[PDB]
Amino acid sequence: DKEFQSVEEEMQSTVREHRDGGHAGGIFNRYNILKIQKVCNKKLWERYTHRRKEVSEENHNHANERMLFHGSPFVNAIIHKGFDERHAYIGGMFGAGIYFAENSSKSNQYVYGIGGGTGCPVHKDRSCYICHRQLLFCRVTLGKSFLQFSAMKMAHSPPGHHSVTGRPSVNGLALAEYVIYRGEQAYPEYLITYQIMRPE
Ligand SMILES: O=C(c1cc(Cc2n[nH]c(=O)c3ccccc23)ccc1F)N1CCN(C(=O)C2CC2)CC1
Ligand SMILES: [Zn+2]
Repeated sequence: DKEFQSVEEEMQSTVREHRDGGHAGGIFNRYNILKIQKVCNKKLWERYTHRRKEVSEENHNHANERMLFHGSPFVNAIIHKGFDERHAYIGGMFGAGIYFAENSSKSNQYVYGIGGGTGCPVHKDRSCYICHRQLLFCRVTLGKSFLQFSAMKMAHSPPGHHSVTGRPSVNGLALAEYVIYRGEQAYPEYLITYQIMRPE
């Protein structure tokens, strides 16, 4: 499957060297991709496309849809129930929203919790090369995205906007991040099962 090869390439090619020296997500340059599953949840897809059409109509017939990563210990609840802003990241740089990265390694830092939590459930290792990790590769409707550089605790998107784009800056973000404030503005399209690999 070329669809799956495209997802593996997005995963591999978006890895970056993290400022924390791998404290949160581990030390690696690449992954061992074990499985890529397409999520087909008709109810979630209908909620997503219904919202995507509304946002498109409010944004000059353009949804501004992107494929983005999301790492979380709650990936299995997300696949069944969808992203839920009632469980949004309050402590987040851009307030109470649902957060995504365009770099797979940034999302990998959240797979076991904030700052990688205590790592894998079995070895309590944030850099575990044994335990199988899971990330989501999502369809996200950004619509009219508010470009922001510094911390801005929002409860909802700014007036006239459908999302917030956190752009990198000198005394700010190392890498981009994308925030939606409505769970129906993202669809968890692919569930990726993988391992981070020990460097060569
Ligand atoms: O957006 C968050 C969230 C994000 C984060 C940070 C984060 N988590 N994952 C990322 O991939 C990421 C990428 C760039 C910047 C930050 C992140 C932390 C706690 C959170 F609750 N959600 C929590 C998990 N979600 C749910 O619907 C849970 C299942 C009930 C979706 C929304
Ligand atoms: Zn482990």
